[PDB]
Amino acid sequence: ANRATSAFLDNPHPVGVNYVDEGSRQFVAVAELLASKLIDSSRESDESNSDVPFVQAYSKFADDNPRHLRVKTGGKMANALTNVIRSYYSINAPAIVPQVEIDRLASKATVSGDMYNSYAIFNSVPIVEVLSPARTTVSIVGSDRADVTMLNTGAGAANITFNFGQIAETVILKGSVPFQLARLNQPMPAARFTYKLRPLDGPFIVVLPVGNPLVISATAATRIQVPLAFNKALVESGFQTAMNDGLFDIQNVNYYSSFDEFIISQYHAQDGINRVSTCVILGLALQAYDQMRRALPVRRV
Amino acid sequence: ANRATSAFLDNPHPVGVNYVDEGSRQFVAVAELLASKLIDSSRESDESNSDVPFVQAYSKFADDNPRHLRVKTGGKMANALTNVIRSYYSINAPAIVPQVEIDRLASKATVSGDMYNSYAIFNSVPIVEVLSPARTTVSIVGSDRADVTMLNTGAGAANITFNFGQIAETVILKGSVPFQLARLNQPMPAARFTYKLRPLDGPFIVVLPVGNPLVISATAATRIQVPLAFNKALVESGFQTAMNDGLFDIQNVNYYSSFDEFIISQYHAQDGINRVSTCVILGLALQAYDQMRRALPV
Amino acid sequence: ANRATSAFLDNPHPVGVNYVDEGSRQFVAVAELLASKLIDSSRESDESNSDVPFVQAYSKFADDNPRHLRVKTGGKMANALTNVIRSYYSINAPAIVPQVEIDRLASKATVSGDMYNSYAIFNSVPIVEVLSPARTTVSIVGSDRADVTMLNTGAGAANITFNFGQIAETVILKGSVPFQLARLNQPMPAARFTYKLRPLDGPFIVVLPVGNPLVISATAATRIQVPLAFNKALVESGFQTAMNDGLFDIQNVNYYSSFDEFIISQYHAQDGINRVSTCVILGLALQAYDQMRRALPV
Amino acid sequence: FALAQINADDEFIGAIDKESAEYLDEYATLARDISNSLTLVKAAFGPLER
Amino acid sequence: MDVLSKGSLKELLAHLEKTPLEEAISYRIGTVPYQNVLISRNEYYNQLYPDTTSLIDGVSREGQRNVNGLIMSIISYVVSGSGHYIPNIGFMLLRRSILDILTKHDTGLVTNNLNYGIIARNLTVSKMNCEQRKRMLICFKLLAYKDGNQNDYEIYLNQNIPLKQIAPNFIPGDMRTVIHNQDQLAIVGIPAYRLTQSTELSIRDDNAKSYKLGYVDWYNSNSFLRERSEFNLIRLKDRDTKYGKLNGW
Amino acid sequence: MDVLSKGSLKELLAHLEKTPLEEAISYRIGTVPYQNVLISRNEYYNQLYPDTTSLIDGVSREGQRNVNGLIMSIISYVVSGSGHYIPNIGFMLLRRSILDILTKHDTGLVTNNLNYGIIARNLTVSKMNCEQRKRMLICFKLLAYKDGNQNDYEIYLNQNIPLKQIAPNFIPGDMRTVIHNQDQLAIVGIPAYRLTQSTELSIRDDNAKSYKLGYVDWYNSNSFLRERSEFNLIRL
Repeated sequence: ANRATSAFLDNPHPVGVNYVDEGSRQFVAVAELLASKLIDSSRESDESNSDVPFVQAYSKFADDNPRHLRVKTGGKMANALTNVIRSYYSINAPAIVPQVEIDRLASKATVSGDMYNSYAIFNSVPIVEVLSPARTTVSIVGSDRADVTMLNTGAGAANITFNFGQIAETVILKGSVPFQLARLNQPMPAARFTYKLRPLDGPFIVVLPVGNPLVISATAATRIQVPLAFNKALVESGFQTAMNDGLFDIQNVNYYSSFDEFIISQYHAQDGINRVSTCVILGLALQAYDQMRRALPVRRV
Repeated sequence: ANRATSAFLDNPHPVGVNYVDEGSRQFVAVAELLASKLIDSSRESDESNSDVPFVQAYSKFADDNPRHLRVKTGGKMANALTNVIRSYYSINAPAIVPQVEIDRLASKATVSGDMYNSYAIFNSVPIVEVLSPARTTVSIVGSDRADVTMLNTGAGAANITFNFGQIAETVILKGSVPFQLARLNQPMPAARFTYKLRPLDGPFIVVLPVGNPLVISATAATRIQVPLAFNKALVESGFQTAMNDGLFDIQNVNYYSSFDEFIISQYHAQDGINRVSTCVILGLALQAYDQMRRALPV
Repeated sequence: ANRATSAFLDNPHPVGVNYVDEGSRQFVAVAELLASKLIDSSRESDESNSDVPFVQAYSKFADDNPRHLRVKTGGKMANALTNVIRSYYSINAPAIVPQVEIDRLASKATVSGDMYNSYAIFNSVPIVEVLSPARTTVSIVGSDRADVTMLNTGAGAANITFNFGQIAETVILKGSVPFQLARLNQPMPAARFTYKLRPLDGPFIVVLPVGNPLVISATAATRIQVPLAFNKALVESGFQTAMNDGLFDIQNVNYYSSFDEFIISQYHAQDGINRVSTCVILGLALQAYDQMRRALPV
Repeated sequence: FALAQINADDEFIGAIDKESAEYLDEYATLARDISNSLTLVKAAFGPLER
Repeated sequence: MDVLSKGSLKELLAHLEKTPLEEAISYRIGTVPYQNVLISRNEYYNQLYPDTTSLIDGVSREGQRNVNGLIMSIISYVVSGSGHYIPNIGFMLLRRSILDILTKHDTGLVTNNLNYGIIARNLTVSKMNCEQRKRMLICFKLLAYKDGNQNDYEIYLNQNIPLKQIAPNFIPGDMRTVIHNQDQLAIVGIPAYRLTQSTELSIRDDNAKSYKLGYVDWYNSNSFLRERSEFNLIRLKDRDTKYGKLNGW
Repeated sequence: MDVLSKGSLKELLAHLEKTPLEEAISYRIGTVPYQNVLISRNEYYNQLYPDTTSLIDGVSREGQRNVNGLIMSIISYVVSGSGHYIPNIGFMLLRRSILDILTKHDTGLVTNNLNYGIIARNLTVSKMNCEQRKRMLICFKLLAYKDGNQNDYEIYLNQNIPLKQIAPNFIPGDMRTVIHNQDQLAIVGIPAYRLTQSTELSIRDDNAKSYKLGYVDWYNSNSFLRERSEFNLIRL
């Protein structure tokens, strides 16, 4: 009867369909590589007590030698990168970057826009639906570690069906007390604390005894193809920086607590294979954004 | 009415007021730089089957050659680094290390003591107060992810007031079931799963219907100016080690699970901007402490 | 409910989207620099008895030598400056001047057209709306100093809502007799003559006692980024000259008493940020127009 | 084919090239002279008419 | 970029002869033409910068499939350097030159019902500069002569006084008029003023500066053609000659 | 500047012998201490920066005319380079040097019945660094030994363990302890390399930095300017 679902999986907004070609991917890859040099040069400048390494690196990134009074922000490369990031997030984004600028910026470094060289593990738990009987209450909280608290007020033991989707590879389940769980139309095993499940096996049935509530903690692992320069720590920081600076405030879009929740949510949708490819490019662009903004701080408190 | 507040935001103890000048900040930056070279040299020593790289690195850090019979404490720099960490945590710490020692250790390397050339994001959720009417029970659990559980036993729907402070930049607010939330003196919108909010634009009201409890998860991000060499992975490891080593065992102080909880709690004091700079310098010292202690365990 | 607004804030007309590139901005800055030297040449003509300083400066400005036969107009630079001003005011005005001519005129001097290296203070008072109950009468008069006259004829006291917009930095309120103003959902303060408000905080409630009329005088200050060569006195004089000369005579536009009212009215549009940049360039051009037309009147 | 080798070893004292450093410096003296001469001629002769 | 660098009418008309219609089409999805958007301009403001998208831009935009859209995409190519997205045009049209589309009856396009006022509003004319407006009037004149609606061209010019003054003076069928023209139609070129690498606020202005800075790099690249230094290396067809004539005309 | 530059117990005590009490006190009214204020630090933040005014800020503050006010003014001069405003002290006490006020019975001042805990609280001992703490304890020991209150000095040190660790090692009556003392008490001094001309957040930190930066210029250009005024005059 009752149906419960994860909050972050509901209504994934469409992603952009622009700047997804070979030349555009080279522009994103070049930006990440040159932004990395910007951070490294700034550290070296501090150690050597000379601004030459930073001035030299900023000249490659921004194609200009800065003046003292004018604030340093990155120039055309920063402008193009910031607007392209907006275009990836939603369809409604203006997408106002010319192709001449993209081609010129992609020619700064000899790098390849390969977004399928390696993989990464994304630990967000997808709970598509949890179907429960009438006298039982189910609440789902959390995304990185989902805690499903279920209480059986009914007279007899109830069966609750778990649907974790088909994208995730491994889901590990732990409970406050040992509990019974098995696949659809299969014998119930002995009560155990921990289960390791393949989400493709099928809907899973859990037995809820009458009495104290049972809380099941869930953890998932999904593998998504990403470039070899992908760094999850830098991507998350860039995602927060972009959200705070107001680059994602577009009409009719969904806001996610992490890039982990964003990429998994788009995966768990129709044409999700194509959506993930765009989201991966957005991830590397966000990684470039974080490195570039940390080396060139503008906001003051 | 009932008031609920975050545990980590209650009674932030005063931080130390010493070793925050330019000379002392250069000492901390030098300590981090030399500690990083110590870790790198040990790795190079293992790879090349020679102790020459480690001897040079330890000689610069400790001003003495390593010896097989003696123990590798780290020298006077290790003692000074431990003492400044104690003074940073609380104002009741002794703060014994003299200035002539601080200046002599800052002259080992040439690094600026700038602590405002970059920024870092701290994902701690400040919930200053959650005002609740009678018959409604509100519980706040967690700091990195704050889960607020509310249920009403009354006949009608209740209004719950949320205050997230004036420091956090954005707060993303996710509920177990769709719920309505709006600012003061604003129409209530249709129920929806997620909300993005700026804590600055006044308190927020959430309509709580009668029935099953509503659990709402909060996530916040705050930008604080930090040095370029800041590393949250290293700082958090150093925070745990210093707490394990008793560097923070001073009377009339509070304790925190992680460094981000410490920096947000001190930010939310009566005048929190005073303590942020001192807390930031403490973070860089803990990063140096973590690298040095891993190379030279005791 | 009666709603009263400032007269100058209504229906801002679209501004021109031309001559805002780097080359055109350098042309306006060159015109300001060369018109300044033209005025100074008159004084340098008085220290001696010759007209060589004026002839020298006119040739630089107009690309032609002055002649006693005809009235000194200004040459190609005068026509370009006049037409560019018209294109700034309204989008219906044609962009007559070619870009090749502007590029040629921009090479006369080596100035850089950076229009965001300074700021200016603008004293127009934005009153978006004043909402009053049925029995009360409210009249708003003036732009530089807003005199709001309110009379209460009902039995009880009335609450009047003031909305000063979200652009002005500070607003100072002075009343004929002491009055009470508090922000929404805040307790009323005691009666005072002077209130200092930040418009971003929220709408303000004013208590109107029954009896003699109460008049409130408002003064506002707004900071807008302007070029360093900006001279507010010179800009205002040029605006009056351009209005008198008929440079602004074009269908479907709004007319303003001063450049203070013009820039604030544009800033308070739906997308007023993009209008302010064009308005500032118009002010610099108007500053050059004032200096040039005073030296060479037609 | 006949590519000569340029040593340029004795020119550098450590990482400093004395001759290049000294040659760049005399341009600062030239810059001072240019401004000094230009202003003195302008004051002595004023506007020029032909 | 190459089209925007053409200064004379002879150079522009020669370029439209060589260039096939496919360069006017973009093949990229773009976005909706007229829409109020918030863009990021961090060099000037922290707050997002409001702007309105338009057809005359350096980026692809969605265009109508009819003959009206095809004409508009040609004009947008000439005045802005980038065309529109018109899906599934036949290969016969795409291989034809731009000049053939505007001035020949062999193509199957029917343009007799074209309204010049509607097109001028869609390709926003209040936003164009003087050189862009002159290029548009060249395209309108070529369409009028092919269609026989030369009177409709004149009535349109009489309704707009500034356009009549700056209207290029040539006969679309006589080459002698083209050679005599002294009009300058170069949107991009070598700048006499100092041109920096800073960004601009409006989408049109920022996009135009990208083309301006790109041309300077293209000017100093090896692809640029220096007549005074390599004139003997040029093919006889592409060498500058006084007797060069367009096909027909 | 001269007092903060002394780096030894011998030099500090010698300086206090040659310095009249007029230099310790100031004739500027200043402001009342212990006030929560907002100051401007545009180097770092756009918003105003909170701080609390204290007696060791380095800026003259109003003080009472009792014995405690005079002692607090002297200690502030030693640790911050500037004293407080005590109205109409009198010519009799102004001519006396600082050490005689601290360690002599001929000044006519009753310095007994002095509470070191109250004085330390008023001087914000929790905010001063090791060198400033050391200098404050030196003044306390001189006052205690002159009035025969060595027990009260020891009681104060026992209650404050952090101050007991860094207590000075000299005995006021013995000269051998003064000469062999190895304490470092130099707040300011000529530094190797240089220090950036940048502001600091705290009132104490910024004022202390202003003393360090100006010490180098004061060191080179003080002899002639002082001599011009000193010539043709009689010392107090």
